[PDB]
Amino acid sequence: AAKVKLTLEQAKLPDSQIRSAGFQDLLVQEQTKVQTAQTRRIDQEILSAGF
Amino acid sequence: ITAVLQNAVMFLLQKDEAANKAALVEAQIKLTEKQGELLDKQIAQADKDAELI
Repeated sequence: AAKVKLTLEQAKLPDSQIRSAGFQDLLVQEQTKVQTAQTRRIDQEILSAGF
Repeated sequence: ITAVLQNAVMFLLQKDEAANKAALVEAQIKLTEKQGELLDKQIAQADKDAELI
């Protein structure tokens, strides 16, 4: 029965919690980082052209 | 004379160990009692174990 409770808790919390949190965080951070990288590339190109 | 001799010889060889055999059998009876009790515990244990899977 103790082992059963181990299984119950591990199934309930870890899988779904990690899925939701990791998916949302990774997607948002990846989109923001891609946009920031594009903006930095544009700014570096502008500075190089001015130079 | 000779028939009595033969019967006595038959008697002495088998006499002693028969009681020992009987006592061994009844000890095995008690042992089977305890095995049955353990299996009675076994069925309930497994039934409670059912849902872990």
